[PDB]
Formats: sequence, C-alpha cells, structure tokens
Amino acid sequence: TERHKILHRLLQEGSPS
Amino acid sequence: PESADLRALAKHLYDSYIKSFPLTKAKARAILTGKTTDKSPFVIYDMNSLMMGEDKIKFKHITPLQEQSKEVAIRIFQGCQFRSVEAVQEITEYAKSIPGFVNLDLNDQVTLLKYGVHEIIYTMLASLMNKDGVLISEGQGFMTREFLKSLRKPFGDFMEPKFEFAVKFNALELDDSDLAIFIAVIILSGDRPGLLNVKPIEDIQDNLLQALELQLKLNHPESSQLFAKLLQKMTDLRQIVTEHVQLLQVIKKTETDMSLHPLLQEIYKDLY
Ligand SMILES: COc1ccc(-c2c(C(=O)NS(=O)(=O)c3ccccc3)n(Cc3cccc(C(F)(F)F)c3)c3ccccc23)cc1
Ligand SMILES: COc1ccc(-c2c(C(=O)NS(=O)(=O)c3ccccc3)n(Cc3cccc(C(F)(F)F)c3)c3ccccc23)cc1
Repeated sequence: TERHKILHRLLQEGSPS
Repeated sequence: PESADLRALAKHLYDSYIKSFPLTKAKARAILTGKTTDKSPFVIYDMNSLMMGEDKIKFKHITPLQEQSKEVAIRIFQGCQFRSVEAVQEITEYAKSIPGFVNLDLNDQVTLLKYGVHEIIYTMLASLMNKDGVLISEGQGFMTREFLKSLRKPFGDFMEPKFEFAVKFNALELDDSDLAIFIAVIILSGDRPGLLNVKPIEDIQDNLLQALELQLKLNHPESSQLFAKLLQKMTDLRQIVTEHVQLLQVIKKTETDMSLHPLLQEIYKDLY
C-alpha cells in the first residue's frame, strides 16, 4: 500500500465513480 | 507471435486508449488546424482574454481549486498540475487495460506508474501543441506560446522546451493507433527503480514492442527508420523528466505559494 496511498487506490479493481 | 494477435493487441489498446483519454490526437489536430464543424477554441493571449477564458472553465472544479487569490503565473501552474493529476488518473485506467498489467505484483504496478506517468504526460502534451500554442480545457480553448512566454521571471522561460520538444515529436506524424502502443511500451519498462519481478514486465513489453514494430510497418511504410526514432524519443523523454524533477525541486524553494496535489507529492517522493 505504501506510501502511495492514492495511487494504490486508483489501481484497485473497480473503475472511478 | 504472429500477425493476427499483434494486430488484435494493437486494436485492443487503441479501443482502450479512446475510452481512457477524452481528447484524441485526431480531434486535437482537427481543432488546431481548422475544420471540424464544431467551431473554434477561445484564445488566451493576454490578461483580459485569460479572465474571459477563466469564466468559461471555472465550473469545472470546486471553488477552492480556482485559486482566485493567486497571481496568474501561479494559477496557470496550479491549473497545469491539476490537469496533470487528471492525466495520471486516465493513464492509470489506461494501464489497467494493458493485457497482463493487472496480474503483476501490485507494488510493481505502482512503480511502473510512478516512473511512467511523467513521460506519458509529455507525450500527451505534444498532441495538444503546435508551434503557436497549446489546446486547453479539453480542446475548447488555446493558450498562445507568446502569452506563456511572457509570464514572470521563472515561469516564462519554462514552456519553450515543451514547445521545441512537441515540434520535433509531432514531426513524426504519429496517429492515435501508434501512440496507444507507444504509451503502453513506456509503462511496461523493466528497468524502473525497485521493480520486484522484472521478467514478467519485460515479457509483456516484448509483445508490445512487436505490436509497435508491426503497427509502424503497416501505418508508416514510407518511413523504415521510424521504430528506431521512437525508441530514441523514449530516451529523450527520460532525460526531459529528469531535468523537470531537478528544476521543480530547486524552483519550489523560491516559490512559496507553489503547492503540489498530494497525488503528485507521492509520485515525486522518490523520483529521479
Ligand atoms: C506557469 O508556467 C508553467 C506552467 C506549467 C509548466 C509545465 C511543466 C513544468 O513543470 N516544466 S518545468 O520546466 O519543469 C517547471 C518546473 C517547475 C516550475 C515551473 C516549470 N510541466 C511538466 C509537468 C509534468 C507533470 C506534472 C507537473 C507538475 F506537477 F509539476 F505540474 C509538471 C507541464 C506539463 C503540462 C503542462 C505544463 C507544464 C511549465 C511552466
Ligand atoms: C486559467 O488557468 C489555466 C487554464 C489552462 C491551463 C492549461 C491546461 C489545461 O488544459 N488546463 S485545464 O484543465 O483547463 C485546467 C484549468 C484550470 C485549472 C485546472 C485545469 N493545459 C493543458 C494540459 C496541462 C497539463 C497536462 C496536460 C496533458 F496531460 F493532457 F497533457 C494538458 C495547459 C498546458 C500548458 C499551459 C497551461 C495549460 C492551466 C491553467
């Protein structure tokens, strides 16, 4: 997860909503 | 491989690229050039036209992100960096569509984007630029090179490199088909700092490089050296990013009021 919290969340499966 | 699969890769990637990136190079070139029907960007070339322009685009971001209170050189810089953040998000969604990427180690997925996004942003910026200015607001406005060249002191010297880059890069006459694969190849670079498992990244990239070689053969049969020129551009873009990072970190000490979106802070954190 880091450290790169936002980037890690963007990388989640999903798709922005 | 093997023609039908490299062609189906190229096609998958183009279809994703069009879903991921709102303004294609085709549509940007149509705008910059005159055409479409759909008729004709607002131009920013002075303070009065900047303020006329800001009123067309302000509904776009919540109220704080307008940074009304800041001098214009800084609002323009804040506006680019926020558009760059929107770029990282489009590139991330693009990257997820590259066969095999999402099966990589998640930490490697993060590292590939960390190190990849700036080079991609420079390539996207070139599709939006000609010798005279840059398309903004998703092609709805156009900011002149001379206007940006007239910003104070630090900032006004700093766009001219973007422009000279774009001019040489756009001289390659790449289409969106070519750009989709070129971008995927930059993302899947096996030599980024800290990669855990390099082999599966190189392995994907190898497929991507074979798709790109086939694409340029078919789409630019009159330019036998174009693949080689494109690989050279990838080296240029690394060195450009290097330069940019080193500059940011020396300028930001002078320019209190300059703030990085936290997504970009994490990106810049261990970045070279
Ligand atoms: C106010 O004048 C500007 C405004 C923006 C830029 C500029 C720049 C720019 O930073 N170029 S720069 O020469 O390195 C520079 C650094 C620090 C202060 C001013 C200028 N970039 C590159 C880029 C890519 C990703 C992320 C960012 C950042 F987060 F820092 F915003 C910047 C651009 C990319 C697209 C559009 C414009 C730029 C250069 C001068
Ligand atoms: C009124 O303030 C503005 C208006 C427009 C822009 C602006 C813009 C622009 O499109 N920005 S914008 O989305 O319309 C925007 C305006 C105000 C606040 C946030 C965002 N661009 C295009 C741009 C910048 C960075 C990254 C990319 C991309 F990744 F796609 F390649 C494209 C610029 C390019 C050079 C100089 C300025 C800009 C920046 C500030």
